[PDB]
Amino acid sequence: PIETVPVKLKPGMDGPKVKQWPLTEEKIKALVEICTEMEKEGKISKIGPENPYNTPVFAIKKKDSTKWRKLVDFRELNKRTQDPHPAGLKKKKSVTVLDVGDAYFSVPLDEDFRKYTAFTIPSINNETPGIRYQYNVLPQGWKGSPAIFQSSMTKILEPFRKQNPDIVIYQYMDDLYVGSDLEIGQHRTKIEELRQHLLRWGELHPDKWTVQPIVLPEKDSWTVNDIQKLVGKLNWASQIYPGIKVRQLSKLLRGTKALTEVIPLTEEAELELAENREILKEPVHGVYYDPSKDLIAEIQKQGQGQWTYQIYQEPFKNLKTGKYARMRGAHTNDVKQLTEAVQKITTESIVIWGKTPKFKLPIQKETWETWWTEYWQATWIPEWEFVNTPPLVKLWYQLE
Amino acid sequence: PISPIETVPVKLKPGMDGPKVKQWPLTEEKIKALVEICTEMEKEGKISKIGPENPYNTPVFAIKKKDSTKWRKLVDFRELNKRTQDFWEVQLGIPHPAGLKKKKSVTVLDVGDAYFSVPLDEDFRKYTAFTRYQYNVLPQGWKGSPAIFQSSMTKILEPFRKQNPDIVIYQYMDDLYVGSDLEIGQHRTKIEELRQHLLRWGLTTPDKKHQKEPPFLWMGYELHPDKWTVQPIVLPEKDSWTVNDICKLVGKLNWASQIYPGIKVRQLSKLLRGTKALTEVIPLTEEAELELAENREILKEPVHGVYYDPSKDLIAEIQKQGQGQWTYQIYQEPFKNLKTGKYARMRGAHTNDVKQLTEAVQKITTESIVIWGKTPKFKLPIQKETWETWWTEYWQATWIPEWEFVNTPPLVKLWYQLEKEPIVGAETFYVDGAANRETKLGKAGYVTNRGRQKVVTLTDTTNQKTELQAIYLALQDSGLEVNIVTDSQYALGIIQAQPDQSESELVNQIIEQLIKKEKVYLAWVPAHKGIGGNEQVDKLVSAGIRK
DNA sequence: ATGGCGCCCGAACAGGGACTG
DNA sequence: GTCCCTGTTCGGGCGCC
Ligand SMILES: [Mg+2]
Repeated sequence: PIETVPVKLKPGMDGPKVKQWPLTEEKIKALVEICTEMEKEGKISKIGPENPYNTPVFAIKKKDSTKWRKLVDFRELNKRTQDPHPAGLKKKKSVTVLDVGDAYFSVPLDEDFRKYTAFTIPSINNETPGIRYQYNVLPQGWKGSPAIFQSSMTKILEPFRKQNPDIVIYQYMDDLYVGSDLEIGQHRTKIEELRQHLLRWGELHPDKWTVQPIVLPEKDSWTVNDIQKLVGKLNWASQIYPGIKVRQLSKLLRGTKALTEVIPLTEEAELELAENREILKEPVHGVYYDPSKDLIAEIQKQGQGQWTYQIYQEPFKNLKTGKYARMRGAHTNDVKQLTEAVQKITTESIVIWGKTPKFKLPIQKETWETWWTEYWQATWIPEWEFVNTPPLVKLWYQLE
Repeated sequence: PISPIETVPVKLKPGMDGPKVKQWPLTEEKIKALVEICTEMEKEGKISKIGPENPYNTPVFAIKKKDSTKWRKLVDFRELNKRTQDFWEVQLGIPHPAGLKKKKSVTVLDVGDAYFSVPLDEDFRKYTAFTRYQYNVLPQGWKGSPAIFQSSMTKILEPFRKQNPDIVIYQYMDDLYVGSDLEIGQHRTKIEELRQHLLRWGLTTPDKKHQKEPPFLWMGYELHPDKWTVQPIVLPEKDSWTVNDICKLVGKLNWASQIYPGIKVRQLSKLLRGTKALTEVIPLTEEAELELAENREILKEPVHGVYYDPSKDLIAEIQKQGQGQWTYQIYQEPFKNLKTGKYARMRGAHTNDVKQLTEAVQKITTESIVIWGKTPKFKLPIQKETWETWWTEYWQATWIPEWEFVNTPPLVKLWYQLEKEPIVGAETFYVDGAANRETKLGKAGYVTNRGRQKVVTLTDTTNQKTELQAIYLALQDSGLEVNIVTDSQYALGIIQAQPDQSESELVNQIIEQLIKKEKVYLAWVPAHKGIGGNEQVDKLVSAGIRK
């Protein structure tokens, strides 16, 4: 019925050719069931090896439910696909994240572009060669899917936005972010009111998001080691805050002293330290969000379930520096905690800037790729690289 | 015959055309084998005769099959494959018998004339010309033939799998392993239904390749009712091995390590460093002669695997050998191995045995997901306390799935621990190194809070090597307890990882010193900031090689 | 001659830190 | 910027089907 929108790739680039990673039996069984239902309804069609393109695929079971969701790692295709953010969303009491991914299955896809949406379903023990599919409609997790459907999305949410002007409804990928200043209880009544409004076709609290500032130790007795650790930390922090000085503190170390030697702080040195603390409270100056550049997110494992992060685009130009805490027990999973940490940081960037960050993860590449799908719960996937972090940035954002 | 299945549309790469290569001379025995095949194929419509209207050509040849009686016709489409489109391969791995579940009745049958039964795209048959015929079916030696046959076979088996979801069909090329929970007689009926289904799609199953009794020959194994074994592996008994002979030895040992536990190939593989000739001979080292001897002793002993029981849990147990090598065994019942394996990949210039154990656990986990679709419970030779010490203090996010300690030495441990706080009563060394980019000269040295000073001159060095040489110098000239302050986050990051082995002998010497010490505290200060006594050592090592 | 997977190795890359005047 | 060091991916060789 509805005509398709012709979409092509970026100039001078070919489609994705990414290998499929091993999938567990429960994920393969869920994918086979979902694909057979999608193939019956004409959403996807089988293809052969004459299609040279591939894109990974897996599935996730959300919380306590007997329903699986198919997830296609389309971020390699989005980078190759041809190319106002609500500022008031981050200031709402409650924000509910709805999944409107099913709405994309009603709009067909340009035939010349379907060859690039190919994916392969593996088998256990390689009983069968890969059985490949391609998309016939707007695929979930693709950059073009919300854009082509944007015209039809506004026509659906228009009667709801009009009758609810104090509600901010934002869309990113398959997700629909709905924020309001309503009381907890009436907010859910309105979200169900919106869910019923969407069935006529076919929990966050950003008001309490905090920043973790750089804090300096407070002691009644300082050693040469304590001052050396303070000067090095201030020397780094001065790259972000140019007002930080360390002249009076560094002169107390004049000479070749033992690390355990106790040094009494002078009046000018303790004045320098008290003035440096007030500087760290001030916000970073000259940091302006560039929408044409990527968001860089570094994460430091502080231990004991503590996780610090910084969102920025230029060196020492942090847009936000937060911390993430979790379990302090012996049954702690670093990979599970890190995967939850990247989902919180990504969700904040979508709410604040409407963009996904490029993470620099402090994890071995094989360790991450083996288990990160076991804990994923979001419909999108951010880009990431793997860092052998310095043991320094861990100490600078470390709390005491 | 020829399968009535639809052909796979194949195109060339843009701006290119068919190959035009002449034929080379061949032996009379090969010419007789080709004319006996080409005349019979031409009558079956598998190859069609052409004329001067086909400018293309491609040389051919023939070799002996695994039965050593019939001739396999191979074409050197090496020029056509360069100009043929790219395919996505559908064969994502190799099936392993440890992933087969117990079935009451098993049949292993092959398809006769695999490639030559699947039709080729009509618009592409022009480029398959050879002197004169042209291929109407899938030729051998073409880039797309394996992928097109594997996908066409899946298309053909799809109606049978849908109709029979409880009959398991392991499809690899033209070979079919068919298992069922049925009685022997009722299983034979289902096999004929499958043979009639394949024959409907032009695929024959000759009785010569229809195995009906154990042991079944499948994928290089021998499948028995309750066990499986690998076909015999003969190691090349030679006197002076070459580069090509070592790969034949290591390659067979790697294939043997899947069921033979305790296989090591470290020193054998180490001898292939720096060589640039395949037929080059190399004197075998003495540490590799012992390694090859003990490998031979394991292969003389008999061993076998079992099949997978989904009701039971997967258990993987890892042992440790020297040289950074690891062996594992996957089982469900004690001393009934489903499979064995080994891991010895050196990852990183510097590492310890806890990283290597974490890497082996990840390799086994991904390997287990391929074969069985789930993760195994582990039996690791590392104490719960040793693991808690490592992952709590290590800056990276590391994790091991559900595991249990086993008292099978050598145990995995950390050979030394850096202090968290400075050591009272320990001499404080301020180390620093500097090097000159032009002359490659450098100086490493230290300054102590007790008046000691030493500067060592170095030649043909780097700036990072002088920093490590300074730390190594402080460790050599200090007591069992020492505080070290360095301005090198490079050297700090290395030592803080607690390595016990390194590609660098300088780091290895540093590691040996750190194990002798009883307490070491390593601190970091910024360079060129007037901090003492980092300022004093900086002026000593910079004298004569900088400003 | 082709395709898959495995192991090992050494070329080429990319990313980050320290350095000269 | 250059020079060092380190980590990943790549295509050779062998092994297996
Ligand atoms: Mg230095």
